[PDB]
Amino acid sequence: MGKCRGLRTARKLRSHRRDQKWHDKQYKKAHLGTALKANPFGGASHAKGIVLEKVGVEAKQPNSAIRKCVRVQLIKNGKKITAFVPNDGCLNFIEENDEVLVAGFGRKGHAVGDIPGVRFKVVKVANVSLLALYKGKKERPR
Amino acid sequence: KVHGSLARVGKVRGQTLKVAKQEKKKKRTGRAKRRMQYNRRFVNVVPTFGKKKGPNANS
Amino acid sequence: MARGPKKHLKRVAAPKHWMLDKLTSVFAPRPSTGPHKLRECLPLIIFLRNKLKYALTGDEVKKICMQRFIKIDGKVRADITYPAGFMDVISIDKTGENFRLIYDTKGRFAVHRITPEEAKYKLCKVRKIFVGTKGIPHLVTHDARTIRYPDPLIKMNDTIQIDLETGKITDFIKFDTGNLCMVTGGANLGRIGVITNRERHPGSFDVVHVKDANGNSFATRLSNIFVIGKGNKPWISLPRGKGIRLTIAEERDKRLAAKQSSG
Amino acid sequence: WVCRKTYVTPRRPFEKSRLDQELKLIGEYGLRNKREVWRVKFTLAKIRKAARELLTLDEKDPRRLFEGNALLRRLVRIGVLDEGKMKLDYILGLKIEDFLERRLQTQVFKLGLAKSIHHARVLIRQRHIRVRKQVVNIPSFIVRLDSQKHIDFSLRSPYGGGRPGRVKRKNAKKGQGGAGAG
Amino acid sequence: DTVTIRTRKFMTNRLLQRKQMVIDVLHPGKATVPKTEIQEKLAKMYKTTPDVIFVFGFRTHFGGGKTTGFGMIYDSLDYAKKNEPKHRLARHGLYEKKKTSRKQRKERKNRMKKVRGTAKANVGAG
RNA sequence: GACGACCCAUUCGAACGUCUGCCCUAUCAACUUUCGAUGGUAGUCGCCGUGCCUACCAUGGUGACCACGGGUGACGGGGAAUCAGGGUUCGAUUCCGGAGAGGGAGCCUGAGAAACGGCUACCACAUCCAAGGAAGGCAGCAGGCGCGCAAAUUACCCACUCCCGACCCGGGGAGGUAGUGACGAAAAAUAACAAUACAGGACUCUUUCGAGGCCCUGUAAUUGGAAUGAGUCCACUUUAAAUCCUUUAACGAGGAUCCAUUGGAGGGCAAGUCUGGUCGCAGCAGCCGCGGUAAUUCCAGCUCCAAUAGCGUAUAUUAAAGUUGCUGCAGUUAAAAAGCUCGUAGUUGGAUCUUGGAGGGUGCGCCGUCCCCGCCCUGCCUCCGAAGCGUUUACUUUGAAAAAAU
Repeated sequence: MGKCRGLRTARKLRSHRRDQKWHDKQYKKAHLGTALKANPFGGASHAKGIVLEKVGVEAKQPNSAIRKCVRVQLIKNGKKITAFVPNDGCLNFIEENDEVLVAGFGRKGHAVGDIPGVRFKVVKVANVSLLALYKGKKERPR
Repeated sequence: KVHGSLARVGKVRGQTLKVAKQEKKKKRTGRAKRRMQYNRRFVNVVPTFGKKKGPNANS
Repeated sequence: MARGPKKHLKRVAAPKHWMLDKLTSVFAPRPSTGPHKLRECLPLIIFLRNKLKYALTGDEVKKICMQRFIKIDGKVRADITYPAGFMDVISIDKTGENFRLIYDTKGRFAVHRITPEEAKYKLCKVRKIFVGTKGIPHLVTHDARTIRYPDPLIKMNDTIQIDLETGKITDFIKFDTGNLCMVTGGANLGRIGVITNRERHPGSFDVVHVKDANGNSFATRLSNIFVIGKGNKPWISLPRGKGIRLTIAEERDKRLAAKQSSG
Repeated sequence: WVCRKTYVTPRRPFEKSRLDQELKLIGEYGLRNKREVWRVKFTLAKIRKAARELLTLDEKDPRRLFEGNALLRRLVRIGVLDEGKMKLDYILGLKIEDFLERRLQTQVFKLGLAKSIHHARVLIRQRHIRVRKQVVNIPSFIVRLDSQKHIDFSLRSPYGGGRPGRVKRKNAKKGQGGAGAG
Repeated sequence: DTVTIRTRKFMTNRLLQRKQMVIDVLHPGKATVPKTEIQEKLAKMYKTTPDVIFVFGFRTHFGGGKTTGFGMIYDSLDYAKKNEPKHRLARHGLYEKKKTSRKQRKERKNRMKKVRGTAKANVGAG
């Protein structure tokens, strides 16, 4: 029970807990403010940038495909980031020097699937929603 | 390690022969539709002890 | 803040016992400076238009007051937010009504009509008793009235029948075991009762064990006890209820029994 | 400006057994949606929790006495609850139908004046039903006990009297303009 | 269809020269009623006459055939004209008065501020 | 019938003073004073207490019970969210207390200000000019730029609620009022009832065939009568005046509508042992995994499911998570008992000092059943009250004192 049991010993128990909390990764991340300091997105949920170039990335085994992302300079902190472009032929819709709204995978910062070193996805261009673009609700305005 | 191509981007979407919309019916407003569900599911819906059956079956 | 006296009251930060609603506006009246402390008072406006229903607007309350319609303790008061309080009289003449501001057993200034006499006099609790300037002595009552030359028996916490036209104490009651009492603050605010005991603390804080006409016992701080006469013999009107205090069950038992049948 | 939610969804989402149960409730009870049921599963859980707390308290305990009796009396006014119940030991052993049974909709069926939990809801939502001086359009209502008798069609909706119907009245003048004259 | 005007919760209020009460208007089955019809109709129950029975509030209830409001009837037409909200007297053919609408006037005053005392000067400028 | 003054108290306060409770950090362990650090003593100062300041004179005060130093997606609290219980996290933001009005510093007035819708300098910014001059501060209300993931009218009114002034009367971007407004929360429309017509099942009758039959659901066939606001609109209400709501004459439901959506249907996971197309391609896929020619995962339809005027997606954080474990973890081998012992702080500490009978609550039909109480089979002394008065506590118990909103 690895832990005193004296009526007094609040301070030891209280503090021993403070000492071990660190190992928790979610906890440490939060106390070290990692999201502000390391992360490309601010510690925000979405982030907008300009498209530098279009990449065809080489999906990891045992899968085999060309992935199709763009490389993006985030306006907020000039950070360089590669982001996936989802659905069929949607690259089509984003051009070099584009602008785009990027969002996390939903993986907690950890890349997704077979898609290697890509941690973000495009959501908007034409300020304009790949979904609405892919469907043809709305266009590549211009 | 990337080199490669995209020539083929969007090959199936563009090769998938479009289909009409056809049409037909409206399905029903809120609670009424719930009612049709409950009668089709449960009243309907008598069931047999056929060892079961299905919702989106063909033959 | 921080350079001077507040002039507004955010409603909601007003005292509950006025029972102003939550919606309506942002600000409550906020008592003028006067004879009663701001928490412990009842701005006329609340009386005229919040309890008595004579007024609707605040614009109306004012229109009433400027007539001179209303006197507090005998001497027309013309301020919307005048701070009236416990033992105050309030007399609307061309309407013939005399009311004494004295508590509910809820702890709410009660609407309590009194006779056309009585309206003459009020009972004040002595707060301090003083040798003023030139060697004269004075007493100071709760309601902030200073009377010189009082009679030498009168001591802090005693109460005192003031005339009212004239000022003038026209007797007194000592604070002694067995006197009738009115509770003017705290959990027990509104309960009336005899005494029993004063527990005394040096440094600070004297408690008064009170027993009611039902052998219900309770304590409050001496600060909260007001003497109003001799057991079974109040020196003023008491409101309906004789400051009794009944359990929420007893309260329910009375509410359903007195009506939907019982006349 | 204070507000609160009135319903709660179930921890979990796909438990055939629960889904069927809810569907039978919608059907019997001319309900509209799962929320319609969820709202009641929620209403009930709070009542039961209110009950359970009380039942752990000492009997005679001013707090237990004063609030227990009140919860009961409230639960009885609406007919939801009955006397032997009408103590806390019985609310603990209670259920959703008991509430669901008191809504309008099912009553307008329950005395002929609808012949369907169906008909009932469209009747209610269409203004042909007063609870004695008052139209009530809330198929969602909750009919109090000594209020059971005052439910009836309204003073003017046609049944309830009053001309015919913006569509019946159309039909009267439908046999009027042509077949009468030119 | 007959109506019926019913005056609930009465107060004789001398210190504002008027009897103040709720107005409960049944209209069984249509809706409604005019403010003018209401004051006419009340005028004849309190032995007072129209021009002393102001009437206000009002919201027909739910579903039809009733409307609850509020009324006042004044003991001196003088007493009304003085205890009176002004907007109330304006509403019926006895009170009306000047508008603006307000920022033109504030602008005038702020123009006047620039000018030393005199200000009447600023009046001729507005 | 139209305010001053002196001094005292009062009221609203103010300014300081008590304790007790605060985040992370030791890759911060000694700190604080010759430009007072801690104390004496006296004065000057202040509304006043006080090293506030200054002289002289001491050499103090603080720390492993975390000081000092540093950091900070720290204004503090009432509160909020997450519900076994324990807990876990947030709190700028409708109230309270504190702080600031471009950055810094100073000051006038006045009872109250170290004020910026006062002033003054510098410092940073910007503006007018006939170039010498001159005038300015939206973290007020609107609005605009920049910023970004992200946030509304350059609208009406002092009538409500209150405030201020010489004031009933004036003035209030306080505040109300409308406009924008799927933060989010409540109510819950887009169609109900027969009939034929049929499709059907428990019931009965019959040896069977067969027939009847109640409960009805669909599903068409159209019927058939039976309906209501969503829109629209005399009138009226609302209110300062309007709007909308809540009110209604005249209109407004046969479907091709007055036309409901958004995700899913291989497993977890609710729902295609589909049809066309492709053939590890495009794509799908949080995870496991699908697709390399009969693809129930794709791409489309068809069909079906789920939540439904809402639903998907991303993200902080919480629940789940007994994966931070007080309650309530694991450590022989899975991630983890220091090579061993001494040892201060800290924690932790043996036994032993006083021993039925009835009163009151709620069930069951005058009887009793089952708690609770002083008892049977313990403050001394001073000399009833008062007072002396406590051996210290922690603890626990009973009171008061305990902001409203929540």
